[PDB]
Amino acid sequence: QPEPDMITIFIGTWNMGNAPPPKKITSWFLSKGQGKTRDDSADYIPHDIYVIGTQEDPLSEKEWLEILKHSLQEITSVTFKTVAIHTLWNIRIVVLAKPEHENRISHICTDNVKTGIANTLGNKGAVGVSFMFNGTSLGFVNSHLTSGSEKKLRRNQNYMNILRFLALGDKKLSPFNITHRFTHLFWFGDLNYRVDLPTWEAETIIQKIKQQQYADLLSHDQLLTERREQKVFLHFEEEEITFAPTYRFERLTRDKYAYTKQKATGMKYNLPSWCDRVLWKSYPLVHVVCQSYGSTSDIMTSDHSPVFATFEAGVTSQFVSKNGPGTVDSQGQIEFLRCYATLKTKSQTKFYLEFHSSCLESFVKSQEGENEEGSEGELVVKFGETLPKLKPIISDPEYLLDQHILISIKSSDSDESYGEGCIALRLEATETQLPIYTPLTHHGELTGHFQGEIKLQTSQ
Ligand SMILES: C[C@H]1CN(S(C)(=O)=O)CC[C@H]1N
Repeated sequence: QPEPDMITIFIGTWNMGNAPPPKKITSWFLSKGQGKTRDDSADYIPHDIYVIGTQEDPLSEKEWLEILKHSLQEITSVTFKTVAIHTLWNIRIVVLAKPEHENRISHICTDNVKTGIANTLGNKGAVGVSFMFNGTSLGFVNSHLTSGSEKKLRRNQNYMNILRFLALGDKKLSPFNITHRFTHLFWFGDLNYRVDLPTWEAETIIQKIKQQQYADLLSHDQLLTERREQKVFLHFEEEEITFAPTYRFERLTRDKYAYTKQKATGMKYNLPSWCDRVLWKSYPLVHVVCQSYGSTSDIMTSDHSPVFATFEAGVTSQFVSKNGPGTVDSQGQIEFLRCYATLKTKSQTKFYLEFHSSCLESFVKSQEGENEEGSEGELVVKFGETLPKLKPIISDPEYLLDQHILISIKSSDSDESYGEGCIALRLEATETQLPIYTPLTHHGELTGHFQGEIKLQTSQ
């Protein structure tokens, strides 16, 4: 039985509105309804992994697990294995996988983050799951962010708290937050970003939705506009939205948006909005293709419609050679030429680099770089030709070209990371000087750049 080089992953997000689901929810898992939907000819083909995010979930874990497994069994005739389930208040994540994957999946981690302080601590936050699938690290975040049209800044703050404090993936990757720890990171939930149009335009918005004319609505979607101004979800992707706003519906129909202010809403309008979203971030030059992104039309127990997204994701095998793992392979090396970091920091301390990768036996610390002034104020940290020669555990190009090097630039004074980025070894050539580049971030915000040249030697 050969190891896969591709798997398909189903991501679902549903705010259930504290109501039990209807007896049939198979349309969700089949990516049927509005938007980018899945071909009928694929209906019996199981996804490799199903990741289900719920918000305002009134069910026990046991109750929801039985509905999800019986749903997938009716679709596929496959009895899925429970990889992980984690609940914070009414925010839940379930990960199910095909039984054939049980011994491909390891290093399962779960965590949660509670967002806000006092007033604002008690029901919003995030749950997450990570694991290895063969040689590929996968992370999944289900977040329920702050509600209300006038709280997009709060949502952006909730995002930064979640990516700073959610403890998933390889704890040895100590300078790196969840936005650098995974081959593929999927972040989804009731993110609660709204279509920011005047309240007096509610009926105009509804008109536009009935005409399936989303263009003038999406131009005011707070997640797209905040992303465009680099306020949130920097270096994440989202598929184009071609489905109607998923909030706020009258229950038991999809014929009516319930937008008017009510005691029950705290006297807030809920203009139709794309609250319910799926985004991802994969390492540079790894295959990831969105194959569906849409909403169901036939699940109406909640004031939200379920959202589905499906992805092709590149995966690698658990590589064994005669040499590594458990030693180096003298035939492999990674060299760096003409390298420099450009940092936004106003501070003047010395900096060194750390290189982290599962292709190394352990992380490597460089010598301090030489600080110079950029022509536009910037701090430029020059490494020239001084960076170490990295010794990968396996030299086979079929392994080494699929790997990545995480970089942290750390202060010599404090040993705190000022920026994190990632470099793909999927080079156009080996034994050849090639440009490399990554942006650097810290707490998910842009803090600088790293650029230079790489020279990769493999056993070929
Ligand atoms: C960075 C993405 C998404 N953005 S966006 C919606 O402005 O943030 C446009 C260009 C794309 N490469």
